[PDB]
Amino acid sequence: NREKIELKREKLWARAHLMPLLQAEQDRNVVRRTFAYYKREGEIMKDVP
Amino acid sequence: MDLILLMLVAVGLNIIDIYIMIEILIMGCTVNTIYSASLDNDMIGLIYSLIQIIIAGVESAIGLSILVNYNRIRNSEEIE
Amino acid sequence: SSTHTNDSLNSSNYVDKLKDTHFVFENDKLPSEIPDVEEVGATTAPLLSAAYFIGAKCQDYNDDFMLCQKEAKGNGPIDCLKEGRRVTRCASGVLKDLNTHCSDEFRLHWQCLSFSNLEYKNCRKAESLLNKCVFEKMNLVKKIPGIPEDRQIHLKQNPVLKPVALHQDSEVAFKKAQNENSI
Amino acid sequence: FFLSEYCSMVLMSTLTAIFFFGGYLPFSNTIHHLILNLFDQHSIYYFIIEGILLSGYLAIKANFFMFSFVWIRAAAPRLRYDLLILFCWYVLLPIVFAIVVFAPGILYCFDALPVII
Amino acid sequence: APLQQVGRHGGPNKCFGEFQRVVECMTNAKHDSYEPCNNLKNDYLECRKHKVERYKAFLMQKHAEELGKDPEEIGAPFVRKRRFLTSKTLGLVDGDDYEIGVEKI
Amino acid sequence: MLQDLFNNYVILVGILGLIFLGVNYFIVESPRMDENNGNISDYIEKSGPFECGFSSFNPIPIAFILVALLFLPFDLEVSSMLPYIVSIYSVGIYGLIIFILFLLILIVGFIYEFNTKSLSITTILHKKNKALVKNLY
Amino acid sequence: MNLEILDLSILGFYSLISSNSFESIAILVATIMPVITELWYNYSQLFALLYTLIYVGAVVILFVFILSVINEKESGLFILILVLLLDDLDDNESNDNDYNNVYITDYADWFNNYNESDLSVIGNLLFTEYALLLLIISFILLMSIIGLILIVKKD
Amino acid sequence: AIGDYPVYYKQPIRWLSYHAHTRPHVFYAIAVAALGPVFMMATPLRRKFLYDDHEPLPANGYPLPNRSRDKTLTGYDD
Amino acid sequence: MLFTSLLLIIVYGSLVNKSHLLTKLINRLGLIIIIYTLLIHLNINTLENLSIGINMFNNLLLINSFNNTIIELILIICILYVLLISFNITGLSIIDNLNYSKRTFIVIVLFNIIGLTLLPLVNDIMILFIIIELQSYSLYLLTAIFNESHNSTKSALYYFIVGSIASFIILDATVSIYDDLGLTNIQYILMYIDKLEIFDLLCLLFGLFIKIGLAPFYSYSITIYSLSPTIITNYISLMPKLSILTLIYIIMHYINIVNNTDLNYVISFLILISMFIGSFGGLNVIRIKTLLAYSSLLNVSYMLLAILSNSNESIIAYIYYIIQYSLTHINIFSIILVISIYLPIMNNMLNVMITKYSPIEYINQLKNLFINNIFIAIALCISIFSLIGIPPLTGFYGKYLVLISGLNNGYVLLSIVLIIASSISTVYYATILKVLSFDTLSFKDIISNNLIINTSPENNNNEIKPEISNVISYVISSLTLIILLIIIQYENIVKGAYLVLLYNWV
Amino acid sequence: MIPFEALIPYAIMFAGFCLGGGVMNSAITADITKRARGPNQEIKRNVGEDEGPRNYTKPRYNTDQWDKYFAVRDLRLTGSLRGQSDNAVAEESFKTNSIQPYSNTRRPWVLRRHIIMKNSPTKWARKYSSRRDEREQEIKDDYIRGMGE
Amino acid sequence: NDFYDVNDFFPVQVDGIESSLGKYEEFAKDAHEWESWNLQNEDHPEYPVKRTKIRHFTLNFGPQHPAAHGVLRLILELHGEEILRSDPHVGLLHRGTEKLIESKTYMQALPYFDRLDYV
Ligand SMILES: CCCCCCCCCCCCCCCCCC(=O)OC[C@H](COP(=O)(O)OCCN)OC(=O)CCCCCCCCCCCCCCCCC
Repeated sequence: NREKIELKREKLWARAHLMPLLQAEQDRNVVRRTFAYYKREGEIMKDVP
Repeated sequence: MDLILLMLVAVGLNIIDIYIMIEILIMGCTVNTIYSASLDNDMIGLIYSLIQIIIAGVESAIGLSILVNYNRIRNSEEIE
Repeated sequence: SSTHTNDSLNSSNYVDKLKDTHFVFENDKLPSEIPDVEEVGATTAPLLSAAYFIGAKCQDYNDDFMLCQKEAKGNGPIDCLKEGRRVTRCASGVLKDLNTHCSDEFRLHWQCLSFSNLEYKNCRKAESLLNKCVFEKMNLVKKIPGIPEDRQIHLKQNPVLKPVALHQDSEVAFKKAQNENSI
Repeated sequence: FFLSEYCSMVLMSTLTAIFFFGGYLPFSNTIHHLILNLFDQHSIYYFIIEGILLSGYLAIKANFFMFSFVWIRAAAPRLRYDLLILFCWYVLLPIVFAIVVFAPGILYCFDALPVII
Repeated sequence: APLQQVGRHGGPNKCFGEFQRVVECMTNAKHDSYEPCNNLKNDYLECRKHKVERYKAFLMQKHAEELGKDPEEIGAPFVRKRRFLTSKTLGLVDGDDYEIGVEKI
Repeated sequence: MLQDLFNNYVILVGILGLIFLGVNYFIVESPRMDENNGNISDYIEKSGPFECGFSSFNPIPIAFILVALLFLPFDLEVSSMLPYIVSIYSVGIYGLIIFILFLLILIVGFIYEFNTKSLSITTILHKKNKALVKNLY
Repeated sequence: MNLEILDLSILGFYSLISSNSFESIAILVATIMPVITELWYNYSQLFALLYTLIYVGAVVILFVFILSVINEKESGLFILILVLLLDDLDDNESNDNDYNNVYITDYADWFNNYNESDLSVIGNLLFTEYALLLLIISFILLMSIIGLILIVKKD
Repeated sequence: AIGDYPVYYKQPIRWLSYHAHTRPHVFYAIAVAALGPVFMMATPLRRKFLYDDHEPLPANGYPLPNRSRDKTLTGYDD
Repeated sequence: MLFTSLLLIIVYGSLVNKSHLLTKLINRLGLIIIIYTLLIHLNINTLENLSIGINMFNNLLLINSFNNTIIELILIICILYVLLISFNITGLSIIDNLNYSKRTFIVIVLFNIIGLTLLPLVNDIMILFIIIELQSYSLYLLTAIFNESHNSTKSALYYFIVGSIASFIILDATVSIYDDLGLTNIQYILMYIDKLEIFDLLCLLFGLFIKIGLAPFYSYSITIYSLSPTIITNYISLMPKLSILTLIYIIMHYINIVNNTDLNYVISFLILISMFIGSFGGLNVIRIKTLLAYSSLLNVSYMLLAILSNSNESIIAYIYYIIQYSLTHINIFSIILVISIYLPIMNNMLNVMITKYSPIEYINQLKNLFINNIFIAIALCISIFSLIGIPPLTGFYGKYLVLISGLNNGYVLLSIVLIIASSISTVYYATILKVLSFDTLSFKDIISNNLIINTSPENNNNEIKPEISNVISYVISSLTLIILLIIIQYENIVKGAYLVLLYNWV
Repeated sequence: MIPFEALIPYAIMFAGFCLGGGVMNSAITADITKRARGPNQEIKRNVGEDEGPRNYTKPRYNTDQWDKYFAVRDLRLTGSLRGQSDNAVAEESFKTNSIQPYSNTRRPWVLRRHIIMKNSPTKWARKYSSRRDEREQEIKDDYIRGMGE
Repeated sequence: NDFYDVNDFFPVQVDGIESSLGKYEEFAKDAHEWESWNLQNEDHPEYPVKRTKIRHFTLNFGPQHPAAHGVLRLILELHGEEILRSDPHVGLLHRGTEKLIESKTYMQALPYFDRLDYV
């Protein structure tokens, strides 16, 4: 159980190093889908002044 | 439809059938809480649901104990 | 944790039927005002194998990328788009290096992870070779912050928890290095 | 109904193997290692042998308890029901609650509280 | 003060930030009334149910109906069966349309 | 974690239930084939109870009732130990002390029902003995 | 074909016609099973299993336990189907049409590197944050043990 | 008193012996259960004589450096 | 102090041998525990400091000067009730030994006081449901503590079912509130007091209205009170209203922030209907406990008008009324537990079956109490005269203060009906006084030796033999003079209620 | 004197466990590996001549929420939930195939169709009273009433 | 009798039942509907309850039982589980050996005895 604690710590730091990389692509996807939503809404409601 | 109180037709004619309707009624409350908690990703709602399930169990045990002693009270000659 | 969510793939297609889930695509790419970046193409196992070398090489940018998220005060995705590309480029730099310096040492390790449930405890023999190679050719080291150097888990000579089944390519490659290197 | 009683016997014998005798883990790691070194991990023949071995270890452990289901039946007279309900409440339950307050104490004393790695 | 809106991993969930900004405004000392915090209250309710945003989706559905805009060309492509998230659909270079494996990971 | 393999198993077991019932209904020989004396319905002699041969026609002990009734409070005690199992590390000493307190209060109930001997069946109706006492005059 | 509707229609049919207490206890089991199964899929697998462990395993078999103790003694097809059909027509529990016709998603994020089950968080809060709620519950359980014995025990 | 039931506040030692002979199902369940909290109390003894407690886990999200953003950070630019 | 001593009483009672003297002595241990609780409570809790309101136990429990008033009152009334079970109410072994036949009686009562005292303090919907069950479960057990009795068990079964439906309504309102807001703490809900369906708090009130016996739900309370033993009815018909009415007042305090009129009309519909049934109902009744059940409903109707109005004068009206009504209720039931010694004994027609659970059951069993004991008859007369509202007793100031709060908030219709309903109810309070005294002069010189009190043994024939025990007599006299002579210190008491605050401040 | 006739059933029960385990270990491993070879069926079946030894992938257990995000991320890269790839640069199709699932948030069927579970003081007001819905509809209306400013 | 069957407190004399609007006999013809006007308490020990004489649970531990190592019909009358009365019905193996011995000489009567106790 003391070995699992260190095996747990090794894995959490491994995940912490990958977090900025995997979140940088997740922030881009959220931005990309957010711009596509507002592009579609402007397209549909362009005739409304 | 239920505004004419249809659920009264769906409850049997024994005291034990009332006890079950109370459980099925409360079961709806817990299912409503689990529904909201999961959508909100809120564990506080899941703490509430866990309490409701545990409290709804204690209510059943007391009610059955009263019903059990109610039953033996009639069958209490025991003069054999 | 296998909890159902509204944000990714669920356990079974019966969850999808109840939720009436639509898996929606968005063809629209990013606008040209945001300069493009080359996304990392590595899968799960290679990233977990090179995670501590991305941490050693991109430490400044990862900290700065996160510090932008802390100080953006809720507008993190939009106000850290430029700082989020340095991290993507830095991490692509490391995976490109491992492919051009330690291709076989790297592949051996993450084939072990794909063979042993993606657990670091099961792949120490392959991992030790990869760390030794990376140090001499890129100077990167694996360090677990918060503990003394003498008490890091991956340097434990006699671990309590060991793999049940051996990786043949790891055991064969290990003993070869016991001749090539342990002169 | 008869099949159900024997599915439970097989199951509860397997569960005792899982909880106390390591499940599918080998009796000897060396014998497990030596046997598997005779097969190449790049061919599907390796994985059949490992699956046969790993289920074999469980089967031998499980068989010992399916044996003990029968063995105790041939050696112990049937226990009276009134003395049977009082056994689990007045003897087993206090012990089982005594341990459930004992194991967390020993683990905490030596800073060995478990975590899912 | 007690924690409300705790995520399934022990941290703040999606809508905790909005609720916290409400508490800061209501318990603030520089406010004479609760008027300035009225917008923050709407955002917390909005974050949870999206009622105003779902309403906006209803008009954009209804406005396209009265103009004749084709749903397939204004909407976004979607797939209902997870087994048919094929590499042809995902856009991979030499991807087949054969179904993908969603049996066991 | 995918569970489409699990779903097929549950579906197959559901199909296996219909097969067990009907395989008897399609393999047994026709009642005419064996003896023709009747179906299970009309043959009320065959469709009846077993009373070892002789035809005949629940005031259970209160101790049995208290065994079942007290099962429910002691079950909710056990099921509410579940959250502590998967969080024993992250609650630390604080959650461990609370857990022990959560168990002490329930144990005071165990003491109470151990002293009253509530589960004992007892024998109040019978097993009486007396002293023969002469009453000389 | 959301077959969960057909399970309750059968259930709603037998609730209107049940006579003895055998069928009344059957309505209980026939209601938890749709509740458990509709929780296993969709919303919460953890509380589907907690319900089976706590309701079926603990409070349901107590009903049949006392039914054998209590006793076992002792309409028209047009009206039932008419009532069930009338009950079937209007099944919208809420009248926010957009909330019931418009779908939503969530965005995942990688900020949570310490991923653990819900039962880990619930224990984390129940044994720390709301330790009063946990302690009162053991107090309510304690009163029941005393409460059961005083009600039922004869002498 | 060859067989009398002991009084706890006058004969503490014999009172436990009566219960360790006639009620083994109570005496040793209490004895086992008390060995848990007893072992918890001896935790400070282990700290000073055997080994310190481990370092706590990094289970609070990404470790954010406690400083201001770097200003000269370059490289990997568009 | 309450909880810790309860465990000691639970364990100790299960050890010692079943006997009446030990059961009565353990009942005197609880009387100490309740007394000790009051001394510790009053020591730390002060009106001057609890004025702001203080959060406790992670904001689950919130305590202020309004709640703190009732906790001390609840503890006081629980002392006067335990005096009955802990000492002799008559001294005749046949009648009294019922109070000592149960060892868990005092334990269940101590369970309820923990339930009663925590209910006004709740500040979370999660703990609201838990605490309301702790109080609700304790009442069902106390109703069925005499498990041999057929009527008692039949009442607990009726009580459990109605309360279970009542608790489900309470649980469902909280779930609906959580569905809209996702918050459990009551203070956090107050931030969205304008953004939530205010009628879901009314659905919460409909559950609490069942538990206090308010019409149209009044039917079960009248049945329950007229079947339980008089010692049991003395507790279950007063205590739940002490802690629930305090909770209802607080919930209405938060509700009137948005001042929704539709909410007030429905509650006025229930208050108006209850006064009608509470007044016209008791006109045709023979059982005294059924009479005091209709009397209880009418007073709860008055106390809701003070709750519904909910102003600065409503705190004074409620705080004063809830105190005087408790003492009046204790005084009346204590007398009914005593005057059973004057019942005649047969040596016939109408075959009236009396049991040891309700020896005094009919109003005409109070006949000629002016003859058998004049001093205690006036005490019952003064108590009934307070319920009528004859000044300058305590009862007048309750109605006078309630009327001020009611009319100051425009409840003209309800104020007039309560004054009509009060006069209609005076008919059946006057019947109790008619039975007490009106046939005095015909029965003045009668040869009475068949009373129950005449089966008491003669001790010495030289020493004086008092007819009534010491403690019960001192309680009856004290509460009769407090009811009668409130005019002396009324000004100080009312000025002592101006200070009880519920977030008034400034 | 060991009876072999007595141990015959055990050797058959031992084969029962081995039969089930041997199939599961090999079939699931082979399927996972094959689908992790490429994005089409003409790649999965055939083995190239210039391809090296095959590295099987064992089935994965004890996962968490990151493995559900990693699985979809691997799907968008290789066409498999457990694909293998270590290219430092992803395909240009990676930036236009993110799968975001949209699902409804309606109450369970049992909560709104059961003959008994649907009856409640507040569930009728949600179903038959317009008080709540008219109040909320004001906020939706005032969204489009404020676009003029 | 055969089919059905029917104090610890002072016999209390209650006379003159009256309510606020009148006396009992003035409303006694309507009091059958008012259940709070029932003068008959259901807890009085003299309350007449015509309860049927349900026989005790009588199990037939009949011959077809492994315990009955012959032909036994054991009739058990029990309260709950504790046995009140038991009525063994022997004779299911009565073959009249005593009647048959009288018609046979002493040498022929001997085999009749090996068949009394089989073991
Ligand atoms: C794997 C399948 C297991 C179930 C097999 C039985 C299926 C038959 C349909 C019953 C179950 C439907 C669920 C609704 C309960 C209805 C119970 C009822 O009303 O009685 C059914 C049964 C037969 O009697 P019946 O002729 O239908 O009615 C008039 C009899 N006087 O009256 C009886 O009590 C006879 C014995 C039946 C005991 C069944 C116990 C209750 C069911 C629990 C198991 C299934 C759980 C529910 C799953 C489906 C939920 C929709």
